[PDB]
Amino acid sequence: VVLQRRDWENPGVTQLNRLAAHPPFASWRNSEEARTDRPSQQLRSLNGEWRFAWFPAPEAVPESWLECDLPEADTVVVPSNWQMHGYDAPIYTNVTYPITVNPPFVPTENPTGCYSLTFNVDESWLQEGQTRIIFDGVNSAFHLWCNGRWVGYGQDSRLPSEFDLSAFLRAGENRLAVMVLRWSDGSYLEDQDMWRMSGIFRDVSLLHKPTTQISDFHVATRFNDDFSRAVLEAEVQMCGELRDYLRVTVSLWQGETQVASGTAPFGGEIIDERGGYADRVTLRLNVENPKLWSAEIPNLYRAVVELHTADGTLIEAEACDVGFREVRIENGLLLLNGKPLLIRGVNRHEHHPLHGQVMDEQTMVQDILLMKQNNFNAVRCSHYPNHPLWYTLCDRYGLYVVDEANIETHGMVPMNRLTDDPRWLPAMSERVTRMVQRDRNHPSVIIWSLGDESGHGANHDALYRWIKSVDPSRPVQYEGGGADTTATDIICPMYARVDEDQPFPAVPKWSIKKWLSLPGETRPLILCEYAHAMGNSLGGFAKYWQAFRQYPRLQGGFVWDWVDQSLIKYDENGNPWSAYGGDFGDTPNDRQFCMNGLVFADRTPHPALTEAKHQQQFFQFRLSGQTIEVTSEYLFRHSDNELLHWMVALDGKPLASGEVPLDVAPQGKQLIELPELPQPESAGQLWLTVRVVQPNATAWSEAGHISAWQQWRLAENLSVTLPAASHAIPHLTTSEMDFCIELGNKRWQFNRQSGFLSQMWIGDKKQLLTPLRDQFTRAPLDNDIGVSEATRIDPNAWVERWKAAGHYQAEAALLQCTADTLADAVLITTAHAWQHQGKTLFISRKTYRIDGSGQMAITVDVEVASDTPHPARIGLNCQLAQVAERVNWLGLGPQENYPDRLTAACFDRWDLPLSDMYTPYVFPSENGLRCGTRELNYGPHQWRGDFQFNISRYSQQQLMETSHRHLLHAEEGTWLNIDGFHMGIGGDDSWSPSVSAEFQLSAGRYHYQLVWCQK
Amino acid sequence: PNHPLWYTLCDRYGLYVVDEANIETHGMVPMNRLTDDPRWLPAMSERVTRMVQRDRNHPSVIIWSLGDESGHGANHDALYRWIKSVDPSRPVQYEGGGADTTATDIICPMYARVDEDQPFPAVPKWSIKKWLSLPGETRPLILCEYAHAMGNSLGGFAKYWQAFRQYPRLQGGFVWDWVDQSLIKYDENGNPWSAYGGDFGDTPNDRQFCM
Amino acid sequence: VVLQRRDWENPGVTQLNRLAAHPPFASWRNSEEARTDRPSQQLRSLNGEWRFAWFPAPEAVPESWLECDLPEADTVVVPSNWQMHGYDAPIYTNVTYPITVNPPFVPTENPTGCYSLTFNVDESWLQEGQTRIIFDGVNSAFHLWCNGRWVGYGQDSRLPSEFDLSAFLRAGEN
Ligand SMILES: CC(C)S[C@@H]1O[C@H](CO)[C@H](O)[C@H](O)[C@H]1O
Ligand SMILES: CC(C)S[C@@H]1O[C@H](CO)[C@H](O)[C@H](O)[C@H]1O
Ligand SMILES: [Mg+2]
Ligand SMILES: [Mg+2]
Ligand SMILES: [Mg+2]
Ligand code: NA
Ligand code: NA
Ligand code: NA
Ligand code: NA
Ligand code: NA
Repeated sequence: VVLQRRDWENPGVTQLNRLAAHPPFASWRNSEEARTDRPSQQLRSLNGEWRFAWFPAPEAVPESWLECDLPEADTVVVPSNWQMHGYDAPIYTNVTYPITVNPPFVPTENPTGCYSLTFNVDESWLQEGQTRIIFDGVNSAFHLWCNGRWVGYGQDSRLPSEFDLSAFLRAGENRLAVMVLRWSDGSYLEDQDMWRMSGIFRDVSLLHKPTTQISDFHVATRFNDDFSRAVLEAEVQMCGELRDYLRVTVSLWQGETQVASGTAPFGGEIIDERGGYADRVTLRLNVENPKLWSAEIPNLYRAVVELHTADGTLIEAEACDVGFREVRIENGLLLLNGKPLLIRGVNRHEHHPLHGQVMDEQTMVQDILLMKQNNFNAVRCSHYPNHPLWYTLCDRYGLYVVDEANIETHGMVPMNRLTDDPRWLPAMSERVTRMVQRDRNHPSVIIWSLGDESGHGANHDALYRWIKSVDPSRPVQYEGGGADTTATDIICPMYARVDEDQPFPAVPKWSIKKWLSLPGETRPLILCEYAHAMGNSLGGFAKYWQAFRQYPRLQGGFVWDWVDQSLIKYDENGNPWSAYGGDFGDTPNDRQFCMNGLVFADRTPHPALTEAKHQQQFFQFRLSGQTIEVTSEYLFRHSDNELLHWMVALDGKPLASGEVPLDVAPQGKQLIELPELPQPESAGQLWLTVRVVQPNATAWSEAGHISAWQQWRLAENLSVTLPAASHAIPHLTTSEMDFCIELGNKRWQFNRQSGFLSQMWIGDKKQLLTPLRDQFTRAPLDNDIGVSEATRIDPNAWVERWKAAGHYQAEAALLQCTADTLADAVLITTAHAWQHQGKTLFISRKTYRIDGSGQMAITVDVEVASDTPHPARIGLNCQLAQVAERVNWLGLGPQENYPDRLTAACFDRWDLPLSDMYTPYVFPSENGLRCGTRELNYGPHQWRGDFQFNISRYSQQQLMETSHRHLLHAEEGTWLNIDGFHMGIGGDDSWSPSVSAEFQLSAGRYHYQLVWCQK
Repeated sequence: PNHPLWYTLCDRYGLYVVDEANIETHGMVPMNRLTDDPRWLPAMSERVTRMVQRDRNHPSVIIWSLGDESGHGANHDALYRWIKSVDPSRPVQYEGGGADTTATDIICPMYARVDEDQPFPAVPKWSIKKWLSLPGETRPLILCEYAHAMGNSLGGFAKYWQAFRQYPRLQGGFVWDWVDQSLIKYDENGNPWSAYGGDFGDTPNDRQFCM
Repeated sequence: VVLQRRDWENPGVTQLNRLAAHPPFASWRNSEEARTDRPSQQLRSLNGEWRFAWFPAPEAVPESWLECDLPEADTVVVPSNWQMHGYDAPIYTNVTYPITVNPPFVPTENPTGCYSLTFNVDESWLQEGQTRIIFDGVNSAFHLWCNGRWVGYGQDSRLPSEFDLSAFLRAGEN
């Protein structure tokens, strides 16, 4: 009947013989074990070495497999995705379905994974009670056999599927056979923007329950107006024979102290004309002055639910962590424990570069520590229920969670084709209902989400109301169909900009500030997705946070996203490298769009992470005279693990410093008076830097952790002293092809045909490998490119506008190149025009003044045609002959920063190895810029002025021609790009131009000056 | 849902119709055991949605009903909202779980009395006059069933109509019911007679309660 | 598959291969006929004399019935309730379920009505278009075969169940 019914092509069949969903069970038979959350003898892991065989279609699986192991099969670790073992290719596609859109049908060629296990079952498990098997995650559908006999079927890749094996098992040795289909009717609701994989990728376990058992339990906490009193309400359901002697005790523990306890027989209150639930009981416990749960202080109690006889014989105990907190929306504000939240959120997919979509405790803990260390307090489970341990860790470490149903139909046309179709309501309903049934007792879950990018259909409205009816304790959100539909309590747009409207027909993305005040609108706004962190991105991040802080009903958002979905591949030499879409032969694919993270797949931070940390700081600062004002944005805690370090420096030279403990009440202010600082010995700018340091280690951070910082300019003393007049005069030598200038052991050469400095000598060693030339382009960022491809041009993308205008191929044409000998200097004057097919794009006019001190002063004046697309940069570049170890600069750093992403950077004296001056984005682009730089040092060279720079072994050309970082080769010498001006990087999204007007180079005329010397 | 011709005739002759989904779980303990169970939501959804899909163009249909005597469960709320979303042109009513739940636009009790309260726990049947003015209550009241016309009955019928006429928000009701459910049997002489519960050897049965 | 799956004891299966519900259709090929609500040549009644046999359970139904009329069957009027023809007793109960309350299961003794019809289909219906069968009311669940081949399954006694027969029908007798 199995191959004949084809249940994986029927949205009316999502399971067969599957047990009801429920909160995490362990069936403890000792109450103390339940309290302490120790392992349970009744819950066994079936994880480890299994048997696996791959087949092209279910029709190709031999019947012998049901009863006997296939000799050709391999021994593989489970949980796993079989693409990660190389059995077939993972596919990266974004919107377009990885299969033909023909609901409910999938392809006849349907990769089929045949898993099997031979394992022991102890006799005690079969004499009495119930033995069930739990598959936490199977992608995407499966049939189950036990000892050759058919058990059942399950769909939904992201929630547990449980089956009763009581009648199927024998004492001693048993064999499970699992046939896992890659594609099913379930796949139509699983079109998330991620790698498409398959297999048994979450834990497998056996659970023993007594016949008379706790089958469900719900925990609720309600409060008085000031949260000084709480009632814990626990509804408990049983299965088995009802008996007068049966009791439930719910006890609440704070550590080893029992705080409250309730005991009752079964039999609920009257519900309707037919009575009540005889198989249910509700316990109500009073808690005075409850310690409240939040992301700031994740206070937890332990609830123990004991099923027992009147006389005190335990039948079984279940348990959970309890966080006392109230989530509600009032007067248009999302409140936690009566206070308005500011969501410092991030979207997080379950991704490992080696193990695919299999999650482990270590990786989960790594992510949480990094999140909190970078001032995140919230996470969205994009876009499916997570591995059950995730919620446990969010409960205990303290993160707000949006729990999201595994429903995404992005690739449908229109997007709501299935979600507005009542035929798909049953499949949809199970993805929502079984999520709520599983996760409703986790305090970390504060908001339910109906899924992602599935338009808005009537099925959403029905399921929205279902959740509101079953769980009034949490708001329900959903972005589909324009982010403010009748199926959402929160306006939750994706990539809506701060000030700029994007008025798409039917689904406009209004300016978030404007959206709040639309006629009739009263809801809070929290972006489900914003600041698309794809490659060199997060430009304009500060603009969001300024708006979040100014507007009460702008309550933050979730960054897209946490971790690059790159996968490890190996080259001919067995060296690992990071791969994206298309690198596995997968086609169609969406290339590097799988990498949008604040961190690399191995959890190394992108530069953007520090900008997020700084903007999401919990302390705000103002300076007035000698007074620093510190304001706390904590809602609940006092600053009892914080001290303020202050430092004053003159152009990087430390002048004074000190510490002051912070004592700020939540949302309070502290004034700190700086001591009178002695005036500087010399000329320059004084800078004040403050840092908030955490003296003590926490559960989530080490001692000395810096949580916040800020900088101000103090007094500036402008240099008025003239440099000592030298007695030497540079000597000009002229040929037909060159102007040469000599001073001591120094020599400069200007090519009279090109009009550029072609060479410089110190002693008689060449300093340049490539002449010093103007540069108006950059190796395009992911944001510059957008969705543009060679086969499908998007003429609107910045890269295509520059290409079509001829920016990348425009050649310098010399207009003027003269030399004059002065009193104590040689003056070279040049003029160039960059042209494309008769059109002059840019004009550059320069003077180079070389004096008797050996300093070369370069003055640059650029004109940009008003009708050419604004250029990516206005600067100079050259390839230096020198390769030096260190890069030393006075400017913004230490990390990579761009004009619209530099708030996190501090002005100071920085010194890094050359390799740190390059950011290894997996898709190579312009990278490693540092802005606001007044002095740059590299080997013998020093440049002074007010510029942006990057410096590395890779030319802009190589960066733009190479599609993977592992294929980059260090070039001879060092490429230096020194810009007077550089365009913003953008990132509000990565599929339309997102660089704000104020960060585009539109001024028409530009001026900058540089001094080049040897030190 | 009725035979399709019924709606054609109500359209043409002129009767207001309440179209009711084929869902009644009266015998469950408690009455909402299935309708509050998410696993029965798919079966229930089809009985509601396929009714609306079939009958939504009939002018005679003025109100949708979610079924009858199935308590009040979360499945009712889900389906209430589905209809409200798909067809804003008709109010949705449903009596289960106390006749004034979040799954009904109309207070629609059965056998609520005019002046006399019947304060059953959980699901009281208030005096219809008193029900209207309960704190916070603003909805119209139309009994889905009243005046149980079993045998020699309809005593006090005039008391309903006096109240309907006096109170604007008391907008009437549906008598229970139109036609005796008796079946013809034949005796030894071949003579026809009217039969009720039990007369076909059917047991357990509810005797003359079908009339 | 039919007896093995027991679709009538699974609330997750309420139909198989059933077409989407819709308002009353007649597929007129003339606008004036549609306007006047006059009969449509494309909508045919199958009401009348059918073949019928009663069984105490679906397990008691012989395989031969799928492809050949059972000689012991009677000719009865359809639409009908088979209790009104005297094949078993009608049951009057108010609140208490007529069956043991044990969801999703029903009694193993489950009265089964086997209906059949031999009919002709107009030639032009086989060459082009779509031919569907509509059952306006079947109490309480049913499987459908056409010319020995299984078509689908349906529940809900009070709404139409419709099935595409286009791939099942033949020239002449069906
Ligand atoms: C490219 C847009 C049309 S869709 C856009 O794609 C992004 C790519 O990372 C993300 O998946 C977003 O969730 C989605 O809105
Ligand atoms: C007998 C009551 C407890 S239930 C009562 O039974 C009546 C009998 O005609 C009707 O069926 C009503 O709808 C029902 O409420
Ligand atoms: Mg299916
Ligand atoms: Mg998507
Ligand atoms: Mg069924
Ligand atoms: Na705000
Ligand atoms: Na992506
Ligand atoms: Na590149
Ligand atoms: Na009235
Ligand atoms: Na009756």
